[PDB]
Amino acid sequence: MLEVCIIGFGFSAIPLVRELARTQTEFQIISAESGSVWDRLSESGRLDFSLVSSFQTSFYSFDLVRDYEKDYYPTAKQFYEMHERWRSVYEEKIIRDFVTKIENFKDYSLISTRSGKTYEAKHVVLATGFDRLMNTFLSNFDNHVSNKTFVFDTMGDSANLLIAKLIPNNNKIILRTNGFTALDQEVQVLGKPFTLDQLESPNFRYVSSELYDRLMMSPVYPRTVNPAVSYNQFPLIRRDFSWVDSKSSPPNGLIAIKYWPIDQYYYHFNDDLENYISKGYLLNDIAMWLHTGKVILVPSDTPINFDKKTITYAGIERSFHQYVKGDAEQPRLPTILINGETPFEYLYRDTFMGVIPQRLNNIYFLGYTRPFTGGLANITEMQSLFIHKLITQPQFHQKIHQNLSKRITAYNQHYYGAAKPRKHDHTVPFGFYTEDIARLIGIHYQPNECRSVRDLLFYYAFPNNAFKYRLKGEYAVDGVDELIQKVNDKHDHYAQVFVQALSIRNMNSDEAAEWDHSARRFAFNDMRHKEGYRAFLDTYLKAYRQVENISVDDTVVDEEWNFMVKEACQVRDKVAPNIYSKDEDVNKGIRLILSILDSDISSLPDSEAQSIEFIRRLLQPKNYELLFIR
Ligand SMILES: Cc1cc2nc3c(=O)[nH]c(=O)nc-3n(C[C@H](O)[C@H](O)[C@H](O)COP(=O)(O)OP(=O)(O)OC[C@H]3O[C@@H](n4cnc5c(N)ncnc54)[C@H](O)[C@@H]3O)c2cc1C
Ligand SMILES: N[C@@H](Cc1c[nH]c2ccccc12)C(=O)O
Ligand SMILES: N[C@@H](Cc1c[nH]c2ccccc12)C(=O)O
Repeated sequence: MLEVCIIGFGFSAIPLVRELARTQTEFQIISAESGSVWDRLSESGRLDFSLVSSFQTSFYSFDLVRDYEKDYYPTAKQFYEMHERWRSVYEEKIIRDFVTKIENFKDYSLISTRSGKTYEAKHVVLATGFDRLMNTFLSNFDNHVSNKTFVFDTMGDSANLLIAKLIPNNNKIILRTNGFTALDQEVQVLGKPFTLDQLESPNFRYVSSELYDRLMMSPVYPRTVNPAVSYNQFPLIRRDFSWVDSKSSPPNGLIAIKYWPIDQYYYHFNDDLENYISKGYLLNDIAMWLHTGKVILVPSDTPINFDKKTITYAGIERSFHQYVKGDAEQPRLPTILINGETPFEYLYRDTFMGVIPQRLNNIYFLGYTRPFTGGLANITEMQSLFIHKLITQPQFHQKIHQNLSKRITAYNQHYYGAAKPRKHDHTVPFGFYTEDIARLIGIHYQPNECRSVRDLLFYYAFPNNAFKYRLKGEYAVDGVDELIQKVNDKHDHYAQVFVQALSIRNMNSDEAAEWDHSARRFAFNDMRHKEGYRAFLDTYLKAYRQVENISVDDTVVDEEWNFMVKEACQVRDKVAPNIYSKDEDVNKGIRLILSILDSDISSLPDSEAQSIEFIRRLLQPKNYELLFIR
């Protein structure tokens, strides 16, 4: 009887296959001849874009230990080349066929295929990814479209990439949406670049709910009155968050687009622009699009005629070339039959950690948990360890399964509360999920085992990337010691992030929101850093057109668009003329922290002074309990 069948092999399955090979666990992979969207994109020469996620969060530990030198955003080409390199390693273990049906029995499954070949396996892992409406726009994308009006009903990373590609052809862009959360993918800390995933310090949730809520939520929830922030200048960007019924923030189910702010884009790419564009570094600054009117927001119920293909806004009846109905992702699951008869019904919340379904025996889901920020790699690497342990260690399998239903209820209570299921329930803060799995497996760190201030920075401020949990113990990867060292040396041991928590520990939510926006450049959607880059934008558009052999007349003036922008930007044309604690507090804080790096915590003196009380309390956080684990 085959011990393990893995169904689907692209990106998610890679770390699990690595661990099964290491422990010489008998396994077979079944994966479609057709491959993935990355194959559609490769074949048709449209791997001409870049990830919305950092190298550190997007490649697996066992690659980073070799290949990490600096933080950067990988290209689509680099991500695909890495899939292909791992496929080549394991191709002999891959049967090229398509699973049509799985019949699940008490201790095995029967797997049916398009060819007709059937397989029996004790343990079955699904790593088949998602179907996505929007993939055709990307894979079949036509750039000879010019001066046309596009209407999007949803903002997501796919819409943002499409928009990035349309705008340089003077395509006009209308978003008819119920608001969206956009976040600069790279930010300044005292004029050094940090990818946003570097600044989440998620284990601060263990100090308290309320404290972590203040570290994180002012850029998302409409909390500051600062007229510089995109959600004040363009309030149609705001959302109905009335659904949120959890003290865990950011909540499970929050999705965000990560985008290049034009100032950071300029800093990286100004000096070899055309070459950086051809590599896939595309300017996708939605905030700059709103600023410049290249995109407009209209209310969610701005009526439109689908027969005449018209949107009417103010007094112009705008004909549109295309309505984009907005991305929805659904797992590519074959039919699964409970005791080989009753269709399994898939729902994220009814699975433990997005991995273990109820009423199935020895079936696991790998790659169906989506990270709020950072790459999928963080999520699938930890899921792969979790699955590997469940398959290979009956003691662990029994420990998790014995109370599976209670664990799932306690997880759902903690992260969703009373909210009804939503299509984005599968979206999680990466540094809660990785930590959650680490504590289930037992490869977590204990806060009480911190000895020095250096140790508290590593526990609380060092990002919860999967490789954090592969330094020592059961899943240790060779070279993680040197990788952690490089990362720490290049980011001042995450002292800046740590002193953010020190600065706001005494503030209420309104005070922390004001302080967040008191910077010369606050982290996200700072509309003061847009006007200065108008000339660079024109250089960018001409560089984009040069790389993609486009010609269009800006001497040709779409006078109708110019008119609808005015109407859309009315709140902005009032709010912006009304336009630095954080910078100074962080500057002072870092100096203090970097000065006591190697000081013993437990022995730090009594009697700032209460910032020492606080630092000593970090050995005994009071919100450490997670009832789906204990
Ligand atoms: C446009 C785009 C951009 C993305 N950008 C990023 C990014 O910036 N950062 C990031 O971290 N992630 C990104 N992702 C998400 C994620 O990394 C990809 O979706 C990735 O391909 C997921 O890998 P996977 O292995 O889960 O699924 P896939 O890569 O889709 O591989 C699954 C494989 O299973 C096969 N298969 C499916 N069903 C069956 C079956 N029944 N039988 C046999 N074989 C089957 C498929 O043919 C496929 O080859 C992006 C996704 C898309 C679409
Ligand atoms: N804590 C950092 C970074 C940050 C806040 N909210 C976020 C949401 C997602 C990612 C990063 C962040 C800050 O206050 O600026
Ligand atoms: N185009 C993809 C992007 C994506 C999916 N999952 C991700 C995880 C991390 C980063 C990007 C993604 C989508 O939004 O459907």
